[PDB]
Amino acid sequence: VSDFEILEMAVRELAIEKGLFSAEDHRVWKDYVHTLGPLPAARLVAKAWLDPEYKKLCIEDGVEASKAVGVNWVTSPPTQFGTPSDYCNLRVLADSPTLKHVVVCTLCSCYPRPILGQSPEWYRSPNYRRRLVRWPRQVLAEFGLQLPSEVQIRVADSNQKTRYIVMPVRPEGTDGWTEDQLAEIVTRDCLIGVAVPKPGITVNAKRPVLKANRPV
Amino acid sequence: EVSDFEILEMAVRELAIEKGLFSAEDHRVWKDYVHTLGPLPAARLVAKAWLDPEYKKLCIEDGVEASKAVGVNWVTSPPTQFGTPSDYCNLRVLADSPTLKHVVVCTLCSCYPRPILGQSPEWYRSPNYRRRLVRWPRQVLAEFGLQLPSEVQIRVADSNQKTRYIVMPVRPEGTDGWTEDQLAEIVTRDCLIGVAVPKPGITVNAKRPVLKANRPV
Amino acid sequence: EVSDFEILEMAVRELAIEKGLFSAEDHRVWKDYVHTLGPLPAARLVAKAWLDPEYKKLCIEDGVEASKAVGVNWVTSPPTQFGTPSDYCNLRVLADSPTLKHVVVCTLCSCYPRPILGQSPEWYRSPNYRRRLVRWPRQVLAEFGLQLPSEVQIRVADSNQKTRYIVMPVRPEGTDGWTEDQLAEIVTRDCLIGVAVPKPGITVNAKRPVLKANRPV
Amino acid sequence: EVSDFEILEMAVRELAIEKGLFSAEDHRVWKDYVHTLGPLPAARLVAKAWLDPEYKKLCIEDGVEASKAVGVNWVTSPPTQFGTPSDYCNLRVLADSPTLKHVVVCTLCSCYPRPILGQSPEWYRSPNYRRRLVRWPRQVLAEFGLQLPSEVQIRVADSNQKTRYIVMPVRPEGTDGWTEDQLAEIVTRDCLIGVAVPKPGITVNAKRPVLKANRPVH
Amino acid sequence: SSIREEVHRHLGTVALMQPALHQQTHAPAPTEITHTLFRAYTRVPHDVGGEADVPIEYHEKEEEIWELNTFATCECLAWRGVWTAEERRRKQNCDVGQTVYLGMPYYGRWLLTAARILVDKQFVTLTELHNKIVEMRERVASGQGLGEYLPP
Amino acid sequence: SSIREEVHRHLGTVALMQPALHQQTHAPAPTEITHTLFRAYTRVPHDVGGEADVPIEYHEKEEEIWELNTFATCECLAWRGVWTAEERRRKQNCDVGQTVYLGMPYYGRWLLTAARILVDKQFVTLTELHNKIVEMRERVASGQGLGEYLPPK
Amino acid sequence: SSSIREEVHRHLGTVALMQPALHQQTHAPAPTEITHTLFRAYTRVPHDVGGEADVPIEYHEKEEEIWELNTFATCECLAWRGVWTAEERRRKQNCDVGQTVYLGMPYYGRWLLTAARILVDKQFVTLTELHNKIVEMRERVASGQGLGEYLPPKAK
Amino acid sequence: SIREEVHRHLGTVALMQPALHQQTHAPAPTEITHTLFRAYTRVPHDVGGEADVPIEYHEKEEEIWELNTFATCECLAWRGVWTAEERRRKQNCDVGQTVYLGMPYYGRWLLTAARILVDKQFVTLTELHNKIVEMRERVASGQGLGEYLPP
Amino acid sequence: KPVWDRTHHAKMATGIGDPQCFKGMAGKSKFNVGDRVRIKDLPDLFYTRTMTYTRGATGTIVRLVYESPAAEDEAFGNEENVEWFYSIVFAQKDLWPEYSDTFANDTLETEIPERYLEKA
Amino acid sequence: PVWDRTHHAKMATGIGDPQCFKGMAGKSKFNVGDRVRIKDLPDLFYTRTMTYTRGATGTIVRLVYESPAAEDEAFGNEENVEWFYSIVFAQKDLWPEYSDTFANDTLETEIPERYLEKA
Amino acid sequence: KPVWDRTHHAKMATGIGDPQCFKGMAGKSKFNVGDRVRIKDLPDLFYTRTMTYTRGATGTIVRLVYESPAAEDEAFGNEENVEWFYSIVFAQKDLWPEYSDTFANDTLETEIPERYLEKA
Amino acid sequence: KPVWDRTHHAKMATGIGDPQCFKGMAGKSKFNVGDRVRIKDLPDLFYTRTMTYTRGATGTIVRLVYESPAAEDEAFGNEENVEWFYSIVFAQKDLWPEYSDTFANDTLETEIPERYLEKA
Ligand SMILES: OC[C@H]1O[C@@H](O)[C@H](O)[C@@H](O)[C@@H]1O
Ligand SMILES: OC[C@H]1O[C@](O)(CO)[C@@H](O)[C@@H]1O
Ligand SMILES: OC[C@H]1O[C@](O)(CO)[C@@H](O)[C@@H]1O
Ligand SMILES: OC[C@H]1O[C@](O)(CO)[C@@H](O)[C@@H]1O
Ligand SMILES: [Co+3]
Ligand SMILES: [Co+3]
Ligand SMILES: [Co+3]
Ligand SMILES: [Co+3]
Repeated sequence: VSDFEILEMAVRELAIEKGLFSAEDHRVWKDYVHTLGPLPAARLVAKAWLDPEYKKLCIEDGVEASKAVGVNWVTSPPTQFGTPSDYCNLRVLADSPTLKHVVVCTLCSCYPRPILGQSPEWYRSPNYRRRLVRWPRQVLAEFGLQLPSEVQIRVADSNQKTRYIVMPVRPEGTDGWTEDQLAEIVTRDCLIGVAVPKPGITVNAKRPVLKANRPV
Repeated sequence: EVSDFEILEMAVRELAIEKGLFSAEDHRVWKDYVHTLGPLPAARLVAKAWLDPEYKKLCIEDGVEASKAVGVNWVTSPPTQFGTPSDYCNLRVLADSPTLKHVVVCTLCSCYPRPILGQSPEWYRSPNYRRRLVRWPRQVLAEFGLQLPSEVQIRVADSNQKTRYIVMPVRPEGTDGWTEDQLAEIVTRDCLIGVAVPKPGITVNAKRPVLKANRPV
Repeated sequence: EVSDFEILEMAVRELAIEKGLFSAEDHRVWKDYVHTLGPLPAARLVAKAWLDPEYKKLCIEDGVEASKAVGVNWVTSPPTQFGTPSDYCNLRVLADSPTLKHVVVCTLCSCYPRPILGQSPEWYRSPNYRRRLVRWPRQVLAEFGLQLPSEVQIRVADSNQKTRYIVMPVRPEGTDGWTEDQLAEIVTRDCLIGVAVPKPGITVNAKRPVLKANRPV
Repeated sequence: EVSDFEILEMAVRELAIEKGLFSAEDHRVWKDYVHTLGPLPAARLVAKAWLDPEYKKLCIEDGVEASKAVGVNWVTSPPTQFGTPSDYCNLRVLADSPTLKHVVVCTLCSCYPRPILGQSPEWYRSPNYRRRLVRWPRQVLAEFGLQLPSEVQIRVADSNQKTRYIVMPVRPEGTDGWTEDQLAEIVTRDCLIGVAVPKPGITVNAKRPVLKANRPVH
Repeated sequence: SSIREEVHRHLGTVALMQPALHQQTHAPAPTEITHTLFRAYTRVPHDVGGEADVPIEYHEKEEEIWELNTFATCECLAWRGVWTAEERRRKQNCDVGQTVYLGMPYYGRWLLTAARILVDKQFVTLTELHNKIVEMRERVASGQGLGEYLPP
Repeated sequence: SSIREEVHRHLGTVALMQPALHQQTHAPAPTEITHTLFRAYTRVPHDVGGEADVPIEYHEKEEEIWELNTFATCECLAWRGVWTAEERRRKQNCDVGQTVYLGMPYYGRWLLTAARILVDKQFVTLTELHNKIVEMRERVASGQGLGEYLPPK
Repeated sequence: SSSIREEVHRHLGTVALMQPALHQQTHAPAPTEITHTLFRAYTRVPHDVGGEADVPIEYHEKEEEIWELNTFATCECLAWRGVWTAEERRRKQNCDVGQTVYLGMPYYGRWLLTAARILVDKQFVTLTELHNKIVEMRERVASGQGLGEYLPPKAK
Repeated sequence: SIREEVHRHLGTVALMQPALHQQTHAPAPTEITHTLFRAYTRVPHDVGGEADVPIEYHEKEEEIWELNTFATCECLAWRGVWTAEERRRKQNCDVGQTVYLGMPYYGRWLLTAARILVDKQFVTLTELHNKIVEMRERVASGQGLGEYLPP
Repeated sequence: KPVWDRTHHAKMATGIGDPQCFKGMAGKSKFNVGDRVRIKDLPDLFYTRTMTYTRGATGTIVRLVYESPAAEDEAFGNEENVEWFYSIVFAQKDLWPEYSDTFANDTLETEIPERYLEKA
Repeated sequence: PVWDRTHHAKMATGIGDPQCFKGMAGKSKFNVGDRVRIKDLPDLFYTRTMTYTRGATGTIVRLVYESPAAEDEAFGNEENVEWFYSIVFAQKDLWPEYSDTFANDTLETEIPERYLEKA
Repeated sequence: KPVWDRTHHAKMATGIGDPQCFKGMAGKSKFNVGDRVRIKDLPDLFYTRTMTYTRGATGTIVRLVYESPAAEDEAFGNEENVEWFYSIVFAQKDLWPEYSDTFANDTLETEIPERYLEKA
Repeated sequence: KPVWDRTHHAKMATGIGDPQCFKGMAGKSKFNVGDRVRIKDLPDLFYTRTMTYTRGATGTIVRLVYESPAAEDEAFGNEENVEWFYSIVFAQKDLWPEYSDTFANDTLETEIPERYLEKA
């Protein structure tokens, strides 16, 4: 076992011994995290593409809009007051023919976990956090995304209590598609903003995967 | 304030002349030759190519022969009569098209088509440009303010042996009926390196910070 | 120009006083106390020990009690009436002999017997001294100009907990019949730290570079 | 299983021989010559000096001439018959005394009196020793376990040009009536460099860590 | 390609040899600290936006069981009132200091800080923490296992 | 001697060019942290005894007025129960972390830590400290003077 | 504010100096400490940097120093007159100078040092003549006599 | 053992010693002071007087290739390819600061022996490159390599 | 020994949320949507969530997002003061000197509490 | 959340530190003359028992006083008090390279009881 | 003792040029335009003008540019041997593992002497 | 191509030695045993065997060791000029500012060719 595993066990046992939180609390939180994923966010985008009134709601009040996909930022988490770290102020950023958003937390790794799941390893990297706000077009190009020079690329830095998800513009080639079909192409990367939805692409672009010493 | 470099420059030059390696006249002649260099002939070659498809074909196949039409003979224009020792005599003109856009670098140093283009920019000589352009050209070009469609082939030319290159950009819209002089005017040094494309109304390289010399001319 | 440190010092002191953590009088009183500190009492303790075998025994066994004889009561001399917060109340006097020579350091910081010796030297606080003395004492002492027979036990004392030390060097030759005042005069701060030994005629620490402050008193 | 260094050594040697720069016999002859070198002759020179005042004077004034008495001729002993190309022919013997003690280094590299002493120690060649000895000799010597009175003149000799040095330490106590062989036995390589002094009963350099080679001689 | 692999290892290795004027700092005097250096030393480590960096091929990383447990512990400590997430961020991304901030792993900092809040708010003494670490190591050494990390 | 001064400046300058294998660390994964590195990173910064270092010509240093004031402030805070000296040492010589520990001055750490205890024990809010710093800088810039450091103009 | 933005940018550049690293000084390591990877890296030809990672920098133009124009002319004249070919110059100038000088000194500084180098390596001048010429040149400057087009004489 | 871990730790923390690390990427002439000019242009073998730490000095067992390299260098001198002074200048100075301290003592002796063959044109660089390829192939084909590896 | 109130936050936020639980506590906002504001370079000792890259730059307020204690206070256990938070949009060219005119419309949006804002 | 700023002064005034903790550690586990080895206890966050002493054996030469361990005092925990010992180590036992020429050199420093085990 | 011939190059190249002066000295070219070739990783000790980033990569010959001594020889004053130089085009994805599929047509063109080439 | 004379050194030194083979080629020495001399800080570009730590210091000549070309010339194949070499003794305190007065008699002896010496 590693020094990290030894310390994790020590901290957890001490916290429980001192009654700070219980063994059941810890299991309750892990179970909650296990229920998280990018699907609710993708469904919100698909619904917005199919309902103009809902799209307006998404843009003006992300917290209220989130309820439509079953994620109540206040009552869904075990706390019943939103997760301690993600808070309760989701904002949905709507791309348009003249505007394209991409998100980062330069101070750390702030991410809309309740509606999107856990953050990618690269999103947490000092590298992404240093570069995206200053050279967004270059970083996006590395990710394989380029937009016209006149289009406004907006980088959103999640530094306070607001968390964001990007609502990309609906791509060509999806006429008559159902909500399920549309949601399927809105990947995690599209919701962060480093990729845009494309018919036929239903998973994040393949990238090197660094293996853990002891994963689940 | 005379620097160690100025002391050494003088020492080397005086010793070379004293030992008869090269003459005082040779040195003046080379400096004067370099003073005549610049981007105008290369810009004129591009304008002439845009204005004559047959000359353009010659430029693409035989840059050395084409260069003669703008007054730059790679063999006889230099004082040596065998081309400059460092730039050699094999100029190649790279023709951009709606599906191909070129940009040049010398990753090993600073190789540049001096006879037809003048001296290389400070940034062109930087370890930074030499490390990055060959690998992240779209990112570097974006920094310069140039973006091309993703389907367009961006080709980076690394000037590592005896060939020197100049880029012949695609003629921009808004120039119907223009004269050779008008067209040549918008083909800047940066366009000939490939970090910028010609635009009507733009007749000078994009403004950048200029680091001052301790003792310029 | 006032520095970032001076700005912050004032900010911290003003806030502490405004919040009633300590009074303006407290701060003055402490500065006054520090101003009265120096190496003279410790030097007198050594001289008295050299001149009185029974007092020397006391110094070695109970430094705190011995210190009272030179006017420094570790508990009551400081303004707190419970000893200084940082120097505590457990002074130990290390007695050199013909077979033992001590030198002191605080590898963890700069722990020093301030009540009886004054403020620590800049070099004593240095990461350099703190890294090297405990491992290469013979070499560090040699740099200071001090060398001892190879058979003599050099003992480095690391003041890491609540004990503070002063070194009682052996009385040097050439001081026959000297008064307490004469003997105390050659026991410098450096002798009390252990990087130097007392010598007739030498009444000041060895001269070394002095780094000037931007704004001293 | 063969290193880049071994690959290059072979390439250089074969190329040199192919081009007629030197022959395989030349190379074998040099390796054999070096293999015969050691500190014995220098130790014997010191012992002889301790027993003969006139020879000691010769050692101090003309090391090259003195070396001949112990069988090492700086000009004719090496295969070249013009001295080794790298050690030259100007040996100087530095005589310690009750008021003077010498220690040697080559701050620019590793210059050492190979003909009379053998190959240099790994540490003698280190940037560390070359940086520190000339400036903090007493501290460096103390690390080696040697200390001298503060009033004694410690002299560091930096072998930067064509002169090479060996140190003639003072004869220690406890050797009364000893023979030349007995005296030479305690003059180790370290004593001849100056980082140690001779002591009765000590006939080998002080033990220190030995870094092993990847492929030493079998 | 074995050659391409060697080429890429080479490009990464020469970076280690990039020349620099390396000035070690050993408790410089106040007169050696300019306002520029003062601001840089007293910076909050987590504020890196805008700093120059190179292009890296971004990778995903598989989650360690201990990372998932650390995350849950940190949120549970907040859920139950030991701290708010902001207190955690300040302690975890700033108080740890420049060296640990970039030298250790992301979750390593989360974990160290979880241990830290227990001690700073006196819920456990440092002695209890040190003793517990000894206990965990002994549990492993004696073959009694360690939670889901190592079976008995 | 101007030449000797240049020689000594040279010996000091070449140290900057000492070759090294310089590995920047950018939040490495747990798999890149060995036990040896874990112990080194989680070390208590003040524990330097035994570490190799070079010989330096030790110097004395004149005391800055602000250093004397900082020392008095730290002892007064302890005298009046805000902290014990051990709490100060832990915060000052260890909690500051490796970089600040050796990059900043001795008394700079004492002072930063005095400010730190005021905030950590909530005797002042960080906002009050930030505001006080702003006010102090304005005081200096206006010609109003700054204690014994600068007389009113 | 322009002054505030200037301090912000100075800050972003300054913190780079403090980037943590595992800094391993190398002091003539034994052969057993040299891997093939290290051997290839140490014996690399310095000028071959294409593909190495680097950061974005705001590219600048730089005015030409009189000494740089003179150095360039000297190097081409030496080649014109057969002292060397440009390839010999590149090899000596961009590679033989070694890693440290290659990136620590200026572009034209290397051109100039190498021009001095070819004079000595091909024995057109002895190192002694070069050292002596430098000493004499410095004296010219120090005396008030002036230095060609770099410094005029001090007058009356 | 605990002491072994203690000493490994003392050595490891040196890697973390804080510094103001200024990478140099072909600075302009205006960024080179006389002090830096002298430091960059000095000959690397001149280290006397530079500060360094105490190290526990060790002896080192000789590699067979080191013995051969030494013999090769002296034989090249014996036979007039160079004098020892020409070797020192090329070996301890021309190699440059980085290689001077980054590579091993005999590694420099060897690289320089190869260097003199090429610089004085006794062999072309192509012949040297070809010979290196030959040695590697001899090893790969099981033909051995002198006394370093039997067939 | 000090006692920590471990029930305060949950009692205040349960069923309401954070930052919803601070709603109305900041009083009247000093700025409005559309206002141009410059970021004050307030001291950043110990903690700040107003990035150095924004100091001294001017942007446009596009939304009053919510009310909350400033992180500078919340991170040290001080929640007595609540202030308005604003989402501000900056032109990239105003942050980075080298930004290209070719990408003339690019922007950066981030949140800053009222204490850091001053009318441009 | 209130801090008691009078506790220390009330306890130590007219007495001193560490005098104010006298008698609180009970019976000492070791005596002058005992050989003890330093246990390598975890040092996360804080310790005043130098890394250079871990695993080394020394001789107790004095029971200096009683006091809370610094590991506790530095975090505001003074409920437990233990004996502190001054220990002398032979330099050769700390530094592998120490010269036999200086065979009598030593290092003396203080360590609380928790770090000691009889050798 | 060594005497350097300072007139050789000028006498051979005057009125002709470099590399024109080496024309015809390489004999028949080993490869032709259109051929796919892989770059051999030849030893690079002391000097090379065949960038490390190209080693082991495969490209297409698009032009036989000229004949000349290899720089590896010319740089050391050895011009006895002359060989063909080729301009080769590499797909960026074949050089850099991380190159994006989005920019699938990007390339790099550079020159390499015959000695480094082998039929792919 | 240039021709290197590989027999010169051996023909000159065989049966005599180095530096013995240069004896008498320097003419009359400029200095003598006992003279105090200061070390000139001559340019060290490319090569020098007169350590930087000695520049500007004054020492005492204790021996005229031999005659030989200066290393600065010999290392570049130039042996036409021969000069006197001197062994010089420096007081350690004159080299290192920090040297302790306790070790008042310590010295450093090294060799320096005539070109670096000037009457003190
Ligand atoms: O006089 C010179 C001779 O001396 C003998 O001792 C050696 O064995 C011979 O190899 C050498 O030629
Ligand atoms: O209180 C104002 C809030 O209400 C909305 O306009 C509608 O729910 C939100 O987006 C905003 O945060
Ligand atoms: O400051 C660097 C150190 O090296 C010198 O400059 C030259 O030896 C010394 O005087 C100084 O102590
Ligand atoms: O001026 C120097 C340049 O580099 C930085 O300091 C750091 O990336 C920039 O903000 C600035 O523009
Ligand atoms: Co975050
Ligand atoms: Co080039
Ligand atoms: Co201390
Ligand atoms: Co040598």
